[PDB]
Amino acid sequence: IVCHTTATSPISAVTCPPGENLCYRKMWCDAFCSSRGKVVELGCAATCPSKKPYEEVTCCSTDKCNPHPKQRP
Amino acid sequence: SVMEDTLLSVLFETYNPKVRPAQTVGDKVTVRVGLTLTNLLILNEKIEEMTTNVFLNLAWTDYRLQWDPAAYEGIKDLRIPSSDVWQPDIVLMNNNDGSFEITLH
Amino acid sequence: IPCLLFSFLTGLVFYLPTDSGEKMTLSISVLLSLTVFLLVIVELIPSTSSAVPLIGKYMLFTMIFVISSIIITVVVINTHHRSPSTHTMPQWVRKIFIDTIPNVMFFST
Amino acid sequence: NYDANEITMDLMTDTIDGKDYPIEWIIIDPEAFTENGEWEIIHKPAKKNIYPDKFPNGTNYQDVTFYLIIRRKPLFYVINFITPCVLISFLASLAFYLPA
Amino acid sequence: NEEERLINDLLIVNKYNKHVRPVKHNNEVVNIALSLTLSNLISLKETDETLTSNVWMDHAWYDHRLTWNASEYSDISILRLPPELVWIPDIVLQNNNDGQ
Ligand SMILES: *[C@@H]1O[C@H](CO)[C@@H](O[C@@H]2O[C@H](CO)[C@@H](O[C@@H]3O[C@H](CO[C@H]4O[C@H](CO[C@H]5O[C@H](CO)[C@@H](O)[C@H](O)[C@@H]5O[C@H]5O[C@H](CO)[C@@H](O)[C@H](O)[C@@H]5O)[C@@H](O)[C@H](O[C@H]5O[C@H](CO)[C@@H](O)[C@H](O)[C@@H]5O)[C@@H]4O)[C@@H](O)[C@H](O[C@H]4O[C@H](CO)[C@@H](O)[C@H](O)[C@@H]4O[C@H]4O[C@H](CO)[C@@H](O)[C@H](O)[C@@H]4O[C@H]4O[C@H](CO)[C@@H](O)[C@H](O)[C@@H]4O)[C@@H]3O)[C@H](O)[C@H]2NC(C)=O)[C@H](O)[C@H]1NC(C)=O
Ligand SMILES: *[C@@H]1O[C@H](CO)[C@@H](O)[C@H](O)[C@H]1NC(C)=O
Ligand SMILES: *[C@@H]1O[C@H](CO)[C@@H](O)[C@H](O)[C@H]1NC(C)=O
Repeated sequence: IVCHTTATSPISAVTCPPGENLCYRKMWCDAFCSSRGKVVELGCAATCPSKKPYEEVTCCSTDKCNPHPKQRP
Repeated sequence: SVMEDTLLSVLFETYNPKVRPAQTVGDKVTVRVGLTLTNLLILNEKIEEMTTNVFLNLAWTDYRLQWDPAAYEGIKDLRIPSSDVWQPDIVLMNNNDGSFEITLH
Repeated sequence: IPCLLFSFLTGLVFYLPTDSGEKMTLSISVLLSLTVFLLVIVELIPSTSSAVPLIGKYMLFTMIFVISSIIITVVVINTHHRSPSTHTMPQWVRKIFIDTIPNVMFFST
Repeated sequence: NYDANEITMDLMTDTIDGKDYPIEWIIIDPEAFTENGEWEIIHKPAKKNIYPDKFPNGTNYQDVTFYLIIRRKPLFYVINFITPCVLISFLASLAFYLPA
Repeated sequence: NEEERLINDLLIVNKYNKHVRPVKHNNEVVNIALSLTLSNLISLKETDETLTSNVWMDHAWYDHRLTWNASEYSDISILRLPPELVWIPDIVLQNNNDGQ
């Protein structure tokens, strides 16, 4: 699978290892949600990551579902 | 505002804030001293001290800071940093610390 | 360490016979010493409410231990001055504490 | 330093769904906030306050106030003040079972 | 560096005064939007009756004098400036205990 990840600077399209066949996208408002917007974590996960009252998780099994909201999959 | 800059440049050409305004040698400046209490914080009796948050309300007349508002787009009042005008050294004499002067300028 | 001493003394009052009017003296003075030690604990220990520390659990334990010792001490003292004129010994009292237990008490003498 | 006719203190606005909304609360990062060990935050409002008894010329007609309604965590006292005293007073009561 | 030319054309050339409100006429108001972020709540000493807080004030205002056509310069979309060069609204905590 190929996902977008914020584990690289800049954001890059990478090939997840074995077991991680899902592309995810966490987004939550931190102290700077007003100026900068929501945080954006991207990457690959084996099991879909857990969600919290403030987090907003998008979860796929397809290639490049998880672009930064200012980009297209 | 361009009229405010012009007016400030005019007023403060030869204005010295080290000098007490006496349009005529021998005059006295009239200072009105009021006090606004915002909170009586503490009256520690072990050290005989009294802590307050107050606004002083000072008023005086500086003959040098005059102008016709008709010449400056109707500017009838200016807000000017305190360090730029002459101000009297109105202080708390009966302090227990060594802080005579005010905190917020 | 002071808490250890106080807990040991708490357990210790139970070898003191009621004939000496000092069981309550001892237990209650252990309790007073532990209250003064709570007083110093409040000065040497964090005053936070996020969790009970280990010392706090131990302190509460020794305090409940002392207090239970005092309560059972009172019960013992009353069982001592339990006159026949007003109370009659039942069957279980002279069956357990007089015919069974004294026979399985080897450290007693 | 300025009167209400010279500057206007307002609350910051934000957007979610193409609509502007004011930030009527203190902002607190939900991950990077380490809760204090004695106080819990229940409410955290923010208000722009106008005092119409006063005049706009003047620095007392304006106020942006941020309120913290915080609740105490009652554990240090419950473990070190209330429980011991309660049980010791119970001892006093039980003193009536002690023969003279 | 394009910033060196710009920060000159704004502050020195155009004779920017930091002791003057950013208004064309002295009858308009400068709207200052301020929020508050609580980084951490340190204390609420009940004896001294004082809340201690680490907060981030977030001001926002328009200064028409700090304007520029980004294409006239290079495409400079943003600028950082020390507040000792630009006009700042001294928005203060009035209900403070210390002299801070
Ligand atoms: C006490 O409290 C503390 C705070 O409360 C707490 O701190 C936390 O500790 C944990 C564990 O120590 C931290 O978790 C780690 O965080 C790291 C940092 O993540 C940042 O950076 C990476 C990029 O990393 C590259 O670049 C950085 C910086 O330049 C280097 O330092 C790295 O070595 C690495 O460099 C390589 O790659 C570069 C190119 O990118 C090359 O140039 C270079 O030459 C090297 O090859 C980003 O990806 C991160 O972004 C992600 O996270 C942020 C938020 O953190 C998100 O915002 C963002 O969107 C991304 O999601 C971040 O920016 C991580 O690197 C580290 O990751 C490893 O571990 C996790 C799980 O633990 C794995 O998922 C991950 O794959 C990594 O595993 C690799 O690395 C580990 C060792 O790090 C190996 O064990 C493992 O086998 C695997 O190995 C491979 O890669 C290694 C390179 O990393 C390589 O060396 C190996 O040889 C092997 O090939 C992990 O997530 C956490 O950040 C701390 N938090 C804070 C706030 O500090 C502490 O734990 C507490 N302690 C106790 C006892 O309680
Ligand atoms: C402020 O406005 C009030 C009400 O119009 C007026 O009485 C007062 O004189 C004004 N103060 C100044 C300094 O102009
Ligand atoms: C900015 O400068 C470019 C270059 O001359 C010009 O084409 C453009 O119209 C300018 N924009 C504005 C808003 O003046």
